[PDB]
Amino acid sequence: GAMNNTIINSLISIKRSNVFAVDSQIPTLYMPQYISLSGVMTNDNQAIASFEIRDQYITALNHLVLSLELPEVKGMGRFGYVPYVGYKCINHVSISSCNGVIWEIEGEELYNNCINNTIALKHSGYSSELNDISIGLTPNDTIKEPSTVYVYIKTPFDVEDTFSSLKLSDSKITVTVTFNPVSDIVIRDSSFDFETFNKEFVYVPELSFIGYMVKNVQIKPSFIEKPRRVIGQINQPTATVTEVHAATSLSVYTKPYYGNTDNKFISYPGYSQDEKDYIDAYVSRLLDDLVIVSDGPPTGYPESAEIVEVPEDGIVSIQDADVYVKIDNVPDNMSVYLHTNLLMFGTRKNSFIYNISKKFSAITGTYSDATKRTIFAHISHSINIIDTSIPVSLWTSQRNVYNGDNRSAESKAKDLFINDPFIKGIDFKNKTDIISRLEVRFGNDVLYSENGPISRIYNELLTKSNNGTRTLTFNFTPKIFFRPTTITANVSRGKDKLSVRVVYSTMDVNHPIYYVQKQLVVVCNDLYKVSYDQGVSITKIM
Amino acid sequence: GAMNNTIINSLIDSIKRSNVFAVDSQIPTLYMPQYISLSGVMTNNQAIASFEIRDQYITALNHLVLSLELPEVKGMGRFGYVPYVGYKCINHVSISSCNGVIWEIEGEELYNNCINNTIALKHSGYSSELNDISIGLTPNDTIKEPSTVYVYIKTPFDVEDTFSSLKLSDSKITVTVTFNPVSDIVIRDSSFDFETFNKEFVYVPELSFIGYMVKNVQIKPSFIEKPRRVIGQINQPTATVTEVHAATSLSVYTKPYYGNTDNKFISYPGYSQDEKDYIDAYVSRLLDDLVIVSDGPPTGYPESAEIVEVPEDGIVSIQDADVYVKIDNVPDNMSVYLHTNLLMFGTRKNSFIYNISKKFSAITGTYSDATKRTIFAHISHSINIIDTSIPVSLWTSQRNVYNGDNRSAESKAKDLFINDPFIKGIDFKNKTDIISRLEVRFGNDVLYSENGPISRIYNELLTKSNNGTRTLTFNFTPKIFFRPTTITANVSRGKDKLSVRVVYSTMDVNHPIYYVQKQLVVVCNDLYKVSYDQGVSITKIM
Amino acid sequence: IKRSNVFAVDSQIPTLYMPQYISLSGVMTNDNQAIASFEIRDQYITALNHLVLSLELPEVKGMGRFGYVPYVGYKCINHVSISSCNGVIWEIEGEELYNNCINNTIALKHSGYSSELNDISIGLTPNDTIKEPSTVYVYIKTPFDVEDTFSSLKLSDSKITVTVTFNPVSDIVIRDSSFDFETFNKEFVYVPELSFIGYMVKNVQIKPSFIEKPRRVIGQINQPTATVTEVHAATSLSVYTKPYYGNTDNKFISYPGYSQDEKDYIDAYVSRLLDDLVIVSDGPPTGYPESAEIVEVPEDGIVSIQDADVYVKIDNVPDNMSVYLHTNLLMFGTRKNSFIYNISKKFSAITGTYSDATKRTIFAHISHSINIIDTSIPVSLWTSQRNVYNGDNRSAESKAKDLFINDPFIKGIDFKNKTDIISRLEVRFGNDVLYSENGPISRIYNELLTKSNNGTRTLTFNFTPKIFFRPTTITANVSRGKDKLSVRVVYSTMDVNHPIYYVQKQLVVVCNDLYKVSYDQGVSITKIM
Ligand SMILES: CO[C@H]1/C=C/O[C@@]2(C)Oc3c(C)c(O)c4c(O)c(c5c(nc6cc(C)ccn65)c4c3C2=O)NC(=O)/C(C)=C\C=C\[C@H](C)[C@H](O)[C@@H](C)[C@@H](O)[C@@H](C)[C@H](OC(C)=O)[C@@H]1C
Repeated sequence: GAMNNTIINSLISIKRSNVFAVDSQIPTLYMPQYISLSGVMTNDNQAIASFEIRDQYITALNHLVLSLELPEVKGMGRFGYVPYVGYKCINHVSISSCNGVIWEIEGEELYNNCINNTIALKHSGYSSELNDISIGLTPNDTIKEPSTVYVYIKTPFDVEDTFSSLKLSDSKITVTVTFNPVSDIVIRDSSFDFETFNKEFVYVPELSFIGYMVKNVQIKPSFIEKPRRVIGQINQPTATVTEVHAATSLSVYTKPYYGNTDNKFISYPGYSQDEKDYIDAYVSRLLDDLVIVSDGPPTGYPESAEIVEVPEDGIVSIQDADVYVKIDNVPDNMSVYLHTNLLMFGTRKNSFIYNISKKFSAITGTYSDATKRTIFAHISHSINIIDTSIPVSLWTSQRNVYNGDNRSAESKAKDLFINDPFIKGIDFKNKTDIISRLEVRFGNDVLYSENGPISRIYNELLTKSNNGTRTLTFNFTPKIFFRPTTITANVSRGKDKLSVRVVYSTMDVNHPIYYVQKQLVVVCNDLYKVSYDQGVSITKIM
Repeated sequence: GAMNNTIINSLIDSIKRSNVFAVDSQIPTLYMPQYISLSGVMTNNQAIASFEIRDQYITALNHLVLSLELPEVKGMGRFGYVPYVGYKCINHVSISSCNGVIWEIEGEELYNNCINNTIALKHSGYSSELNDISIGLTPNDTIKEPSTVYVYIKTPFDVEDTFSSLKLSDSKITVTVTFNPVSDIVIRDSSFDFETFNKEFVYVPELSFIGYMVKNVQIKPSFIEKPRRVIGQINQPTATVTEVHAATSLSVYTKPYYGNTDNKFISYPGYSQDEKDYIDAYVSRLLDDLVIVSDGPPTGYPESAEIVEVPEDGIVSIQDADVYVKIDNVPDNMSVYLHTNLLMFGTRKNSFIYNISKKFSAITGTYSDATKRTIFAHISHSINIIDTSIPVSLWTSQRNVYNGDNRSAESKAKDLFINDPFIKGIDFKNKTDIISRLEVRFGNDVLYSENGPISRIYNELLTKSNNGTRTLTFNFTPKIFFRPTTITANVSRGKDKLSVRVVYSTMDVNHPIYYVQKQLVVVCNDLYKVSYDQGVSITKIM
Repeated sequence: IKRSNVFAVDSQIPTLYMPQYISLSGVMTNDNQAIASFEIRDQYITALNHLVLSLELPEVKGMGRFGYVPYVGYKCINHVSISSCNGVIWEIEGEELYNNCINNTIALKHSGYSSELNDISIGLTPNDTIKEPSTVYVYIKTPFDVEDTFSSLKLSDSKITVTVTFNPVSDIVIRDSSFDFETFNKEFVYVPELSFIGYMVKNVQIKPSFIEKPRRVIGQINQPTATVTEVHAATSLSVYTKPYYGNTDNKFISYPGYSQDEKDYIDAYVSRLLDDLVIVSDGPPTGYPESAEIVEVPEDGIVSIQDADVYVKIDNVPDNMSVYLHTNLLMFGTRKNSFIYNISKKFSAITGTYSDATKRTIFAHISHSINIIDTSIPVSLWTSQRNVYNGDNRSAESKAKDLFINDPFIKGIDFKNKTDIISRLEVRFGNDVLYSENGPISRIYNELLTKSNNGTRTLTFNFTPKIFFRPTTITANVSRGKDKLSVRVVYSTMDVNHPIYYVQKQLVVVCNDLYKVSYDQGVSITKIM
């Protein structure tokens, strides 16, 4: 009939496993409930939220979600939230019992664990409404409407759902959330009254979790991976994690330190977070001053600026670099001018110069008589992600022989303070790999060494993530159903620590990014045993 | 050698260890799969397709895929299919045996179950060829070329492939598919001859499934989740699901009711389905009438229209709202005009007014002498997804004291009839969350209550979906291999019904969306036991 | 009542092991095809999985247009073979490895998918840098990765040799005539390094496993049949089409670069044609063949090319100049009294503004009917013997901008594999019809079951969980002649006056044969029969 004759003839003693039917096992009798709790706020006057979970009927819990009520932002100036605002709010999270800390994570590490989860990232705050830079005109004008963001606190209790869930029978569980200053989660200009905003802003958190009421629970001991972070000394290529006895993994990455700067940047693309989006935003900001259509030489620029009239030929020569500038519908009384030194950096008076005007090759557009502006059609340039990641301070630094920032006062007023706590590398997109070589030593012996980021490639492949780190995985054994595979220590032979040594690729000293400080971050996942005898407790595997 | 000495020494016995590097290859049940396609029996007012599966060699089946041959669309006017046309075709699907209905789903619920599946959605019809609004010029001009769409009928028999598959214990399985009217799956204008199209259109279905010929099948009873929806009365914040005895989940969402309207809308973005795409399409449609370049006052607009000449400063004042309009290359004989009341709403003669022209702040462009039209460069506006989702009827409703629709006859002729059966909320993107509070009661007692959509956040996280609903999950136990965890009823205490009560957000009476009728939809997944003794049969768990 | 514990689990003690990421430099050998050999012999390397081949791409200096094919790393691979002293354990053809990784976005990005690598860069001076040196990572997906440590290739004190055969550099490069490929081909050398996750296992308990080995068969040019012989235990059978560009110079009018969407391919083509399609000139335009029919646009704006009307309106046109439309830019016809495929007719509206400063036409909006097929027509077919007309009426400037595309993994008849050219599929086991279809329902099931947007007409026989079970296979009957799989397709009929009708097709049939992995006295595989 419907089945082909060749198949029916091929089919129509050996022990065979049933693949078409299964005995439906009766599970443990339980009832789940989505429980939300309001916390206790406390105040370096850091904001701390405490959530106490104690209920006879709450037998187990998993899937922690922290909601945050972002207030209405009213006033004058430019304002916007950092992408994934909710995760950036978190400085530290700790789940503890009467016997102490059961599990804890640093804000950045929780974000790193959720970077592959698109849904969790969108929930935490990723919209044009939240992340684009909105402007307030009147002192009562609404810049940002109030919104609620949801931060998924990924814990090891979620790995195998009910099986991995944190059991809390006859024990009090306290979820403590430490918040980063509101400065970190906000991108604003000088016009914005941050002083008042910081005073008026208050974190409004509410912890939600999936609670389980289990009838006659059969609690058995489990294993947990607890992350440990070590941040090296400023620009130092070495960091050491002490007392390493049973580690499942070791992650190594770099972070920029903007202490020597005012955290002000020329441009920000807002919601659009692609590398091209960052570059286009920068080009757009520079173009206002780069090509000027004026009646006689342009005014409102520093004496230091070298604004040159574009010849009939269209080509302007800034040293070896040629810039083709051709604007249409230019009035008979006006000429086309090019700012030949918009941003320039040099450590010596007659040496190499890093000039941003030289990074442009062709600028075409049409002058609008109605709006008295220049509408740019096509731009041919060599601007990179690093250029957009240079803090304004480094252009006007003492290392610079030249003035540095030759932009108009109008353009300089549009600069934005960016204090994102989770920036990696030396650029906003973490594009540039500054680690030339990695060395990992377990005790005094070399555990691993690499010249290329092959550990990052394996991390990206194995975790199915596009934003991985140089990670050394020691556990390839299935989680929850097995005791994780760990590096075994030998205290007697001094093999009880992990020492990381990197070799940073050095930059040109005449390039402003050379002066961006670096920090080596080393993350270690230590193995602990969860014991439930007389309350919940953890014990370090040694 | 290749392995580091520190590792070699660390390893080079007493404890019992599970083999993680090898496994005993289990011999499976002897079977042979086959992709079987069947032509059905068409019945009619609603189109019904019946597919009879009766074969001794077809032991089990799963993965139902319904194919649909869409005809060539010839004639005059604007025409396009709704996105994911194939799913929108479906009104109801039912898999039944001689012992009755085994499993059934409402068209919208099948779509909601597949909303996270990008592949299944693309297969059902998501292309510029199908969804963009094409125009026919001559009565024989081809608007749409014939195409075939594939609708994946996701059933509980697919969860664990061969293990979950529907077994055919020498029984006749009848797959019944009820189709929605062709009006629902089509977006057209007044120019399109729908009358003839509706008469000429016929659903051409073909049911495909993966059939399995199993040698010596060992059938065991299984469990199934059957969905049951309840739609509450027009503009009512309550709905009750009766005879709830064993439920695995409960979903709650809103649907708009467009009965009081002609289902006509000003704009549609076509294939491009982003929120910005919907907004841009609307702005584009309004701009034709909003800014006019004419020799003297513009003509072809109602007497009710207040078209004002743009002054030398460029700013036009519509009450408190200021509109900056500056067009380049305007001929000496012509002037720039702004329609100050393109679309307006009001309930009283001298109260608040919702004017779409006020929603604009800046309009810049250049007049093209060659095409005699205005090419808009940049638009600064406050137009939202709700504005685009307002049916034209509401602008010209009796409630409105003003005329309402002050557009040109040209613009009004371009309006499109949208009858998508799966619209949620009050806008085309289901952006606006109109549920301010949710209350779910099991009898007299409150089972669950929320002020924020935390149940929607959990649904989105747990299902890895970007388009979730406020869902209460009671079953966190692995499917197929276990009896699902259900909310247990108490008939004696009157706890055998689920009552849902919402608190809708209060809107302004001078805003046309206030008059968009709402309907509360509550979906319940009831647990049933699949019995194979003397044919396939289902029994409600009570 | 007896209940299964769903809230707790006995944490099983695993096999004592220690993993290590091991990288190895190979031995290069030279139809003078480049071959890299990697010898893995270590007493302490007990097992291995997750093979990643790194490639150091050199600095490209010189003149002309140059760019790498998307996912350059995968396209470099012609064949990969993992073998022991007992012979080949597992092997795959370059295209099949790519097809197995097409659903993996991460692996694809690693192999080379960037604006830096895939956009078409231009070199102006003989020392100008076209492309900066870069390193690409190719994930060699093997059956040893399916269940991580459980599926891993065990090395029972045996020598494992990973052999990688490389495709010519011509395949992975998109270049113009201006680019000195002759010198580039001589100077280019593949620089590979094989990485894998090695495992040192204390007291390993090796048990025999099962492996699926892919076998492809390519049919003769324009033959709708292909047969896979000695089929005894197959888990799946994939059927697809590949274009053959032997009868062409592999030159194409346009390429979109990094932007790989269907619209991106179309927009790139429209952009290339627009330079010649609408001309603003002082008197009739020059520099075009005599065959070209460039017509002046009337005051009305509408130009009539037969039944097709083209609205052309350019702003700020000088008083001494007029707007001209090329009414036959690219045309094809088999007879002088037949239907004509004219690319100029595929346009309905062209609007723009003439820039006096740059002496150029800046196009604002284009209304056209150009498709993915149009963008996939090799230039050779426009100037084909079958065409009674000239064919390519473009300027010499436009013709010089054409790019040589030799991507080895092109499927169907278009660059996006959009057009389905199989009207009917017939699969025969022996001489009896095993499966037959009129629609690509096997492709729909493949796309659904594998969660891939780029599937093939695949017949899956194994729906049993991998590694933990012996795979379900189509059982053969040699006595009844049922020991071969014969595929017969019916190609979808195309119009003879459309240039794409002349694209030579090749039927590709892939069979996954079941083998048993034996570890007694070294690693060995045995074909299940
Ligand atoms: C969701 O499907 C599950 C099925 C449960 O019901 C049973 C009765 O049917 C099985 C089928 C059909 C199987 O193929 C296996 C299986 O291959 C199996 C299993 C199973 N149960 C196990 C329990 C433990 C403690 C360890 C290993 N286990 C197992 C089970 C069952 O327990 N595992 C093994 O045989 C081997 C050799 C190794 C380890 C495999 C890891 C531990 C699993 O893949 C694990 C991560 C997990 O996915 C599974 C244990 C699954 O269980 C859960 C809760 O996730 C099962 C595949």
